[PDB]
Amino acid sequence: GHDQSTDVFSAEGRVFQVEYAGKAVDNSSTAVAACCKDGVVVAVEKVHTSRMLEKGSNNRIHAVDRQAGICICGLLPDGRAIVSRARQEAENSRDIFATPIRGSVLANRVGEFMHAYTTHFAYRPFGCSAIIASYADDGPQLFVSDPSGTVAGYYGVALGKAKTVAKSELEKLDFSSLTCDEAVGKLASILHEVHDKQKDKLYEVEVAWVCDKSDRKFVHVPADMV
Amino acid sequence: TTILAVSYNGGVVLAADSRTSSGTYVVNRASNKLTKLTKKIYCCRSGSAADTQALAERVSNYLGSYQTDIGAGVNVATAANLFQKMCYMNRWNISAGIIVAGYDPINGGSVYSIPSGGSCVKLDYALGGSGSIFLYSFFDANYKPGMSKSECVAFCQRAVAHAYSRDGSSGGLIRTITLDADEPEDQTIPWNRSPYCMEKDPKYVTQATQNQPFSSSAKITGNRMSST
Repeated sequence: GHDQSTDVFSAEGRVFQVEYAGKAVDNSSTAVAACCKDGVVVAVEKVHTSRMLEKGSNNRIHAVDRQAGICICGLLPDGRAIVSRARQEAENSRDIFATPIRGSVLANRVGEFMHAYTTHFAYRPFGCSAIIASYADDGPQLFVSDPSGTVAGYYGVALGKAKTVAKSELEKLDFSSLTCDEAVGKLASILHEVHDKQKDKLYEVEVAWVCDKSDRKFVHVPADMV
Repeated sequence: TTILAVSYNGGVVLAADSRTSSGTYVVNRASNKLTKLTKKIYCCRSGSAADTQALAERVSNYLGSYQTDIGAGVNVATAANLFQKMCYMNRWNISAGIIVAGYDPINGGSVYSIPSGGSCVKLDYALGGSGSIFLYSFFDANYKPGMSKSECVAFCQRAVAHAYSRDGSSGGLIRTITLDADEPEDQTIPWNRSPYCMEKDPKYVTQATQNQPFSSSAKITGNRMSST
């Protein structure tokens, strides 16, 4: 009975319903992201169940503002809830403060929102990690908010089922030197290596960036660079 | 309306803009608010055109009678005094700022302000009209007395231009007349040779930055001028 509600600590001060939501994210399709000096690139492997989807279906990458986006990893519907909240924060920043939301701020807001659903018996934690990619006045930034609401900045990041491998491949990259052009290639390449073929037979790799070439607008990358 | 008058050594300049407005529409964009009372004595009229035209016509009439009767020139004080009387007798029923200014040989050039209550005050210069509120600082700051005729004309033109560049109720031409021992010189500066306007001041050429384009930064660039 220690593990049925997120309002409860176990005897070791764990919150199991959060660890469990965590597992939802780890059993999900893989995402990676890299924060360069010219921008952020985020890529994610969409696993279809049907051969008959439209290309575009179940986008896991959403813009949240002109300069920021969120790639979701885990339960896509839960993520669209976060994406909606991120968008409300971004709008608020523009409407009240007349400034684009800084990325650290956006990720904090996202984290606070996710964390809130780990405190109260009536809601459950979200089953998704959000990767936030911003390029506002704070510069290129890449955060991840996990279901606990813990938020961390990264140079590069990998989530989902192939996360342990994808991290090994992301460690081979030189983040000080790497550019958004190169990264679209590398990050996509990485998701092709770590994809398991005999399990998940149907897959595209969705990529998005926000960078100096995109006029610091967060956008899917044209499907010529992939 | 912007009317003003200024003394110089030996005479006066009167100046005015030319606009008569029914609130926010201009019914007359070439009114003459410098109204002759005698040869060398003029008023500038502000307030109700009707009222001020009626008084000026009345005073000019009285003063012509009076000049024919005493067989000599009229003093500006007499003209101001009459104007004051009439303005004060009718103070409740008229809207009327007057300036009476002119030249007479005994007292040189004089200027009298007769504002709405019917006070009459003898000054070095006088301002009247809705536009005058804009010139007080301009005079305080930029008017030095002892100017020549020609300097004084140019200064009054500038002063009117400044006023009517900010008063919505003044505008159009700038009419001036000088009044001294010599013949009256009237002048009319058309708006397009106005010695000042905001539409040609270089410090009002850059547009305020109100319509910023949607950006990823707080850095302000400019107005969005094109859709692309």
